Amino acid sequence: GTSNRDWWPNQLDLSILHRHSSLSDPMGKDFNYAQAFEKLDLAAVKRDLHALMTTSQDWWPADFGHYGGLFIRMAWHSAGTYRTADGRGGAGEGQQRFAPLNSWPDNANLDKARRLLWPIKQKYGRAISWADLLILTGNVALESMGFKTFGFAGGRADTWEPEDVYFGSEKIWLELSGGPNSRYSGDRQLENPLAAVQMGLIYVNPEGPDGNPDPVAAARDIRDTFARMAMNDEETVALIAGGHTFGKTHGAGPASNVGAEPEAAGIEAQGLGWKSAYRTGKGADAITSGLEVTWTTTPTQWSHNFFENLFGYEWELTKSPAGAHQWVAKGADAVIPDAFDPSKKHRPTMLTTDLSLRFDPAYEKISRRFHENPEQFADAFARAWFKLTHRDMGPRARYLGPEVPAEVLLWQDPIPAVDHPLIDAADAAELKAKVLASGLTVSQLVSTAWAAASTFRGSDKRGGANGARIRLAPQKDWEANQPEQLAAVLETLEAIRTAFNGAQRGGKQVSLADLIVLAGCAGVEQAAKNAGHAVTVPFAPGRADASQEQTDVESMAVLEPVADGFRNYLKGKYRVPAEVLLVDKAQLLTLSAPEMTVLLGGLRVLGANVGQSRHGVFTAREQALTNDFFVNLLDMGTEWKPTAADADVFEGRDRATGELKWTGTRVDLVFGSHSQLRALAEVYGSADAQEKFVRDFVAVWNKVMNLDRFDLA
Amino acid sequence: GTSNRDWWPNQLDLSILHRHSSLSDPMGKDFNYAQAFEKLDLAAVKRDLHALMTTSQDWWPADFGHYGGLFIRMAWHSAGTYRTADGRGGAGEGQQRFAPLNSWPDNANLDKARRLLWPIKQKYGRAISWADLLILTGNVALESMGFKTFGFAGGRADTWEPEDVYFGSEKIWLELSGGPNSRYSGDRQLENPLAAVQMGLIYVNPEGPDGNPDPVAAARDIRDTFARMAMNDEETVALIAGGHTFGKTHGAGPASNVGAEPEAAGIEAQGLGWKSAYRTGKGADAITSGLEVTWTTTPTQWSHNFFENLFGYEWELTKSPAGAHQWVAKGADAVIPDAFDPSKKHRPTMLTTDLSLRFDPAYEKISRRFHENPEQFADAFARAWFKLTHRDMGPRARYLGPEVPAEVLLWQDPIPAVDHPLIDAADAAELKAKVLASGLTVSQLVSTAWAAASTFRGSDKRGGANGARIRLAPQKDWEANQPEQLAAVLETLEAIRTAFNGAQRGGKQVSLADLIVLAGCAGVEQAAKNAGHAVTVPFAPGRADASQEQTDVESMAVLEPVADGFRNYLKGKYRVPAEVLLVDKAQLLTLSAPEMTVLLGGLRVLGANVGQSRHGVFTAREQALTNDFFVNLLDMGTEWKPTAADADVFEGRDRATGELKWTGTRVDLVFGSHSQLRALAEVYGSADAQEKFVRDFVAVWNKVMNLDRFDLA
Ligand code: HEM
Ligand code: HEM
Ligand code: NA
Ligand code: NA
Repeated sequence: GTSNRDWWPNQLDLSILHRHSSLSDPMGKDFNYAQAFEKLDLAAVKRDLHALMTTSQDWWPADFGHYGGLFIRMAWHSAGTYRTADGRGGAGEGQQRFAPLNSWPDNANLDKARRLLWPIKQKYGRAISWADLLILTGNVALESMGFKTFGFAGGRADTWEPEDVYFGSEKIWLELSGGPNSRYSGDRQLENPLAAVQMGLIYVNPEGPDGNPDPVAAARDIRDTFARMAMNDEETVALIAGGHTFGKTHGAGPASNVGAEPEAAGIEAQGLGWKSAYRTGKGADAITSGLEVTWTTTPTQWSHNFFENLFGYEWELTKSPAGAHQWVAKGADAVIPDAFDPSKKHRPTMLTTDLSLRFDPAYEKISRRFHENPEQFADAFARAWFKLTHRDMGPRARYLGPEVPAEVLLWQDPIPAVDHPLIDAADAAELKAKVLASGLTVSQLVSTAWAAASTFRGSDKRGGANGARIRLAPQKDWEANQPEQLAAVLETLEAIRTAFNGAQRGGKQVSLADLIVLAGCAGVEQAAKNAGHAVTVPFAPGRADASQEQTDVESMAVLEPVADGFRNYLKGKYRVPAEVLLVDKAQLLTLSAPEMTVLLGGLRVLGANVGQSRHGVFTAREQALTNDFFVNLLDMGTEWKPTAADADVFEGRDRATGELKWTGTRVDLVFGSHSQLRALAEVYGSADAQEKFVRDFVAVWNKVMNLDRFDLA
Repeated sequence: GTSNRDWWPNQLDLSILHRHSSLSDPMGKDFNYAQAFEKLDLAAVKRDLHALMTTSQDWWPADFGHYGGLFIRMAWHSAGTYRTADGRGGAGEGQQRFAPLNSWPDNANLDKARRLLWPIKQKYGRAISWADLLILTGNVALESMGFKTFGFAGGRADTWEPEDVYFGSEKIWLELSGGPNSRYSGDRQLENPLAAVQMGLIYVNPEGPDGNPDPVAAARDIRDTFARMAMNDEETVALIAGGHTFGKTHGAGPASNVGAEPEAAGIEAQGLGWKSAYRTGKGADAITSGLEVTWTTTPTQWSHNFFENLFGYEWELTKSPAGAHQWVAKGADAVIPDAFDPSKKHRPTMLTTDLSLRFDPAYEKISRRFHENPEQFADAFARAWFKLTHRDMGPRARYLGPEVPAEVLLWQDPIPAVDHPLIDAADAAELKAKVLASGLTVSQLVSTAWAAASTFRGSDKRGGANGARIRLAPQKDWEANQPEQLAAVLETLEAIRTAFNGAQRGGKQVSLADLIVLAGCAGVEQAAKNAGHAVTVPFAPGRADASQEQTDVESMAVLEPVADGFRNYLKGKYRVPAEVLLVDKAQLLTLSAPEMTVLLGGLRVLGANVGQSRHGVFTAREQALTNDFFVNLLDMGTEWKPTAADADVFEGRDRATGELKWTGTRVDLVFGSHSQLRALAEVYGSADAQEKFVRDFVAVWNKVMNLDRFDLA
């Protein structure tokens, strides 16, 4: 059946904005996962998980009689899809159970792991999500095998369809670099937002870069991809050596024995895949990666044997029984147990990427320190495992249950507790009057609150106006934020704040974070007034102001908007057309297509464009809240053509006279071109739509101002 | 960006069940189109339309100073996508304005027609939908040019994204038959559910079959395609000759001058397409089809000049200026006016498909009668134009406004008015108890109500339990409906109904249509009781019973379920896998994926399967409403394999012992295979889900019972 995608493969896809509708969700519209989890008997779940560890099923027998290693890998792959560039991937939505991740080569036989968990899932039902369960199982595997974890939070609600994520353009699984859709260019530069070296891998190739078994060059890939997953050298060493303290890899015969991945398997396979024709196809005969490595002398117990082995032997390149490059210890005795036959032992072995931890000079120093100070290794791995598994959960206010660590960690972008009375409605009215009397314009107030709030992204729940980080490095310096204008606004707001706070008794005080948002609201109110309309913009206080020391500057860089169509801003020239970037941004903001439409048309007329560009400002009453953008965009009296100087800027001329009326970008004009966007624009550009426009604009404005407000949610 | 569709192109697509979410809809949740339309000043809209007809715009100048022909073609194409096989297409959702239809070759330059209507759309806003306005505009065109229409109903609510429709498997626009994705097989047999001869055409090729200019062979294609749009020979002749009384075709130069269709055009084209490099690119120079024919001496006035010309001349094969086959009148004078140059006239011309109306012997008889009796032609055309434009609107209860024709037409599947008091809640309780006391079983009651209600399809809003047509030909004899069992159930219900109605005073009576549904409700309540759960199933009375004489048996054929996975039924063997047919059925029933899942699992355990097949009946307490289907399907203790006899039937055996536990079809096992459906099955197969399962099953049951209840809308 030929589809619109087939006929017009490069047309914009809006369906990403209408994912996760109430239609596809089996739960009632009022289901609240947090409330269900809070009633879960977490202790009981953990007891059942402990029991499961050594309850081997014949259809996928447990290595060494303990599923712990398999489950640690499962949990680490759940979390390991995360990219700091967009916040997408990670463990937080349980996406390992849907396409494409359920069938990525690097997730081979994790289908078995998840199936082993169905009886527990079934038993506890909606009170524990798959997403939480995959991580909790990892934790319990560690604890069962003697490693004390740093903690655990619940609260990852399940999702019910695949996430729309760009994982790369290759059309061949595991394609090596330099192909027609290469994710690499130049001196091994990985394209943003990707954080893996090949299509269908979690981070790097365990044989080495493009299969070349060089630990030194593999280290480079490890460092780059782990950095793109928010991990530094210490965390990376701790995680790799920590993980590979447990379990084994599987490569007992040739890979050609392994059949279809789960999404390709027959219906009789009932959601499992990679059925293997090699011997028994499982257990002692398992084939997963094609490597056959067991790292330690006690693969089911926490030990310090990983670094003892790494440093205590010299290593020789060899091949697994499937033909994959791996390393064996020169001159070693057979000291490593077999997973199934107590009569068999094996020499120590390592992956190319394990050797990276010794042969990369920077890793070597950390690895040696961990070898010499095993308590440092244990603590670092515990902290890194918690970060790995929680990095996409967002503010600590979302963390649920009795095992949440009290310690506040920098990567959580912490916000101080509020310890004082909040401003009330009378106060908010007084502050808005003061803001409007200061001389700050509608454009300034709306621009600043937009800049503050629109850093949020729902993918990892980072960003937003809480914290007033717009006043700190690096947000205060971002070009999209108009640093000089922003400075002048914040100076004026801080003076208002100081005078208000100085007049209070009790401990009542307003945060700058709140005032920035309230001042935005006043701008929108004033804009509606300018247009002859009474309007009320909702405002909820309770934001607090974070410090610079609570704000990791390098982590914050990934939130910089290098494209924000809502301010008609593009920092540079990208391969991806700007209207595609607009929809991407709308998706991060959690906006539907109607919300995106209404919001952008209003921001244009309120003066939110970077640099006060006239592009898309289709009104003769700037700073008045009207539906002018839509009415003028859709006027057939105007003809549009790209400029000679710049094909991405368009001029709108009177069709009869040739007179220039407007200019616009791709982001502006897509609303008059895309057949679904234009249908939305028509609703807002109709003669009966002014009040609808205002009300819908206020609603979406408020939505954006509240995106990070999990203290209320 | 590589997508799941790329990796696994043959996997089932559920996204067709989650269209039309509240996310994509710009109107509020409470918007009611009928409420808006009923307050429209329809007379004012018509006056504006009338003025438009002769108000030429320079960007698309009106032929003969009158846009009437253009708008008639627009409205005919809006309606002309309709297929009776599945009810998809038609004018009822205004899909002409979205992909792919907005960019089909046969819809070339209707983008201009719709753009001409934006000022009126804009003026009246939400009170008239695009869907309604396209049809109204065609009516006003006809009226303005002296043709009396049969009437008009409003009430087609706008939609906001493209409909999922299979329009064929060709990968090239207009591909001639016999290609690798040919829609023809055998002796020119067009594949169901298609109703056009080439990809991107409305019905047939105006040059002749695959371009061969033979009117006799063209007539075969006309008859076949029009029949597949629910039009018989008289209607077809009336419509083609009626339409081609007006306006002209456009083929003033070569088609290579014409550029990208709208979905492929540049952003600056602002939603229009087919920009032409030929001379002025419009008006006298227009190119649309490539044909250049003007049918009558007064293209802007109703006349009987089409048949005067068709029969008064002999015709010679010639070529348009674009090189298309068309026909000119031998020996004729220049009597046809030019569209722009009042000093030029032209000889009469015809399409190959126009000549079909004279050279096909059956058409010729009707054409001659219309020629000799043009009042008969006008009436037939009026009636057919109404049918064409309303055929997908559903029951007459949906028809809005002051111009609805009072005459009830057989094709409307009419339901008699109710002229008596309805049964109340107590009455319904009495009747449910009487039904259960009769000895009718849960299986009989559920199966019967399912059979009655589940003929509905939301594509054209035909079918459903209203009418009690299950008791009439042909429904009573459909194999899916188990004719002998059905007869015994209906006999028993009719005796209940007789006794109840005989005992009433005051005119109160219950219809059989209502009692069939109420009886099914009693079955579902009893099944819940059998499971240890007391529930009340909602029931709304007010259905009426239609007669055989009010039922077109030939038209009702297309509603026969030849695949109904909800009864594990497949009438024959199809190319399309049965699970794809299940999702198609769910889409026609308007079900989400969760709704489909719940409904199927409950039906299985209630005994709804045709023939009492055990396939999918994964319970040892049949006729109790439990979640056994899901618990048992998802039990990893059971292993599934296709049978030797039939690859589409699977045995489920104990994994340890080999003992046979169950059998199932593809429809059953897809819920344990597809990763999204399995995630749904898990929710309902969880230990906490009994109450949820019952409640959601009752809800979706009631939804299905009420699908055709537009009297309650
Ligand atoms: C450079 C980074 C990494 C690479 C290249 C890598 C590679 C692999 C490979 C190829 C396997 C074998 C899969 C199989 O055949 O069954 C594996 C196993 C495993 N990995 Fe890693 N890994 C990495 C990082 C990590 C991290 C960060 C963790 C956890 C903190 C982890 C924990 C494990 C565990 C526990 C197993 C054993 C699975 C079992 O016993 O079934 N790995 N890894
Ligand atoms: C066998 C069925 C039919 C064939 C093959 C056919 C073919 C065509 C073609 C090729 C055009 C020219 C498009 C262009 O170049 O502008 C056209 C125009 C038109 N058709 Fe038909 N048609 C059919 C049936 C009908 C029906 C059922 C109606 C309405 C009842 C209709 C009304 C019109 C009108 C009014 C025009 C003139 C458009 C104008 O003035 O711009 N057609 N037809
Ligand atoms: Na994420
Ligand atoms: Na339809």
